[PDB]
Amino acid sequence: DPARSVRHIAIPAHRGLITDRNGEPLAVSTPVTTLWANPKELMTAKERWPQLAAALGQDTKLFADRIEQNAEREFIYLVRGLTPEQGEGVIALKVPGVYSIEEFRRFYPAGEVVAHAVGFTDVDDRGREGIELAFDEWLAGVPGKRQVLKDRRGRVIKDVQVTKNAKPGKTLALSIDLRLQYLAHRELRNALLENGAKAGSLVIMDVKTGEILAMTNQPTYNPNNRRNLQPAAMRNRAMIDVFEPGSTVKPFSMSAALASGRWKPSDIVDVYPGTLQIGRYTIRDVSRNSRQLDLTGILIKSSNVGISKIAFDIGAESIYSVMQQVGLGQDTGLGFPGERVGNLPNHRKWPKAETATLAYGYGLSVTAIQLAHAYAALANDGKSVPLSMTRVDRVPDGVQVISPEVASTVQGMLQQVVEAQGGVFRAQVPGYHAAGKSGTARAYRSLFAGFAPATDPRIAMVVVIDEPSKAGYFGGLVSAPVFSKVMAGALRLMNVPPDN
Ligand SMILES: *C(=O)[C@](C)(CC(=C)O)NC(=O)OC(C)(C)C
Repeated sequence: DPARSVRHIAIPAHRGLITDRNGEPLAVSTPVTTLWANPKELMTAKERWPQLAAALGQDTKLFADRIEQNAEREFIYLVRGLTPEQGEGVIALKVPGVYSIEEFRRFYPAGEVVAHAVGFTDVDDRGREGIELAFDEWLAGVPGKRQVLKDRRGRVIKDVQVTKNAKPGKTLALSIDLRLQYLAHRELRNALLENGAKAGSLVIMDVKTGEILAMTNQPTYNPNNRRNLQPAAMRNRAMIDVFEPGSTVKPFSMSAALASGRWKPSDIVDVYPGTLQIGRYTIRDVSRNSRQLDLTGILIKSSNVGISKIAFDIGAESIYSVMQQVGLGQDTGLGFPGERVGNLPNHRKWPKAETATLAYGYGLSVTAIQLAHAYAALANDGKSVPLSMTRVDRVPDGVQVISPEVASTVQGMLQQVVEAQGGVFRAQVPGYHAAGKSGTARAYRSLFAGFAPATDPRIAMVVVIDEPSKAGYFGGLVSAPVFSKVMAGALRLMNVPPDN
């Protein structure tokens, strides 16, 4: 057993600050006090152990058994993450082999409000979830190195040389606007309990820059106190969970129709008697007191029969292509942990049943992020700007995925869906023209997807509410009023001029 030893040891680096887009702190590394011990030294001072046990709130017997069972080790933790006062209280006992060191611990000042986006670090300040993990290399910095001389008990007797200084991690500014994030968090929360709903997500996106301005989910958790949390509570559902978008994808079906050369908005479809058999299967409308509807009316009344007949005429392939081009069932490139691509199925032959289901948004699966990104492209005159979770100063070129005229026509139809008699009037945003589409999917999921202001769009938004429990479960009743409140608040905070 050696009389001395020499060891190159790590100098930990200070982890980078995560901020919102305006520099509001979301994740900050602050010094906590850690007490550790060298048992080989403790073993020389047993009369001090009970005083030490007491100061640590430990039973004297269990503490003594712990030191005895570790008699051959040079390192154990006593307690991690005290205040300096708490440290100095123990250090005042002057117990041999007991030492304090300051180490960095993440604090999350907004806690539950941004937990799913920001994620968290382990006790070693390593990014283990969300942005903390996705940008770990950026935030972590580079540990330094130094050479210590240790005596026969592994006690540090000299600092010989520093070979490398630590390099701190880098500041990261998210795209999130904490002001919009708090507004969404609170409104989605108020909505959940108003409808006795299980779970929900809300996404707000900048249609010009591709930036995620808000991303909230219920349920949530306090990342500063992760003791006894539900595993459900930690899911970033907006990126992690996939659902059938139902009627919210009808604007893409319609984009394919207006692009085909075969359809204009004042064209007519006969949807009487509100059902359509195709062999074994029957397509069914919620409301079944219509015969002739124009394409705008097909959206206002959300007629499954109407969108299905259009889809038969233009063919599923045209609709599939629009949905693929606006990013449905495609990688976002965000690289967020557990992030889902979902499923936009393909066929060589599209039979009539698959053709109809695709057109009204059954048999495909998307994330809330994806559905928001598609509404952003439609709102941005058919140009998709690539998605960002980080502040965008230099906006990359977007890709024209829907012709500008077709996008402009579908925008106007979606404004009528909100503004017209029989429309989703609860989605109306006071002072503004707004546009979007309600959806309901299967126990129900309640959807609203929209953008505003209609005259020069700035913001796309998706509200998803899981299993509302009141007699009203339609997207137009459950999700639309949340869209209204949050869209109103977000446009005021962003100083967007009233267009109505
Ligand atoms: C759209 O979401 C559709 C396809 C039509 C609509 C009500 O907006 N959803 C639908 O038909 O929902 C149920 C009634 C659950 C089938």
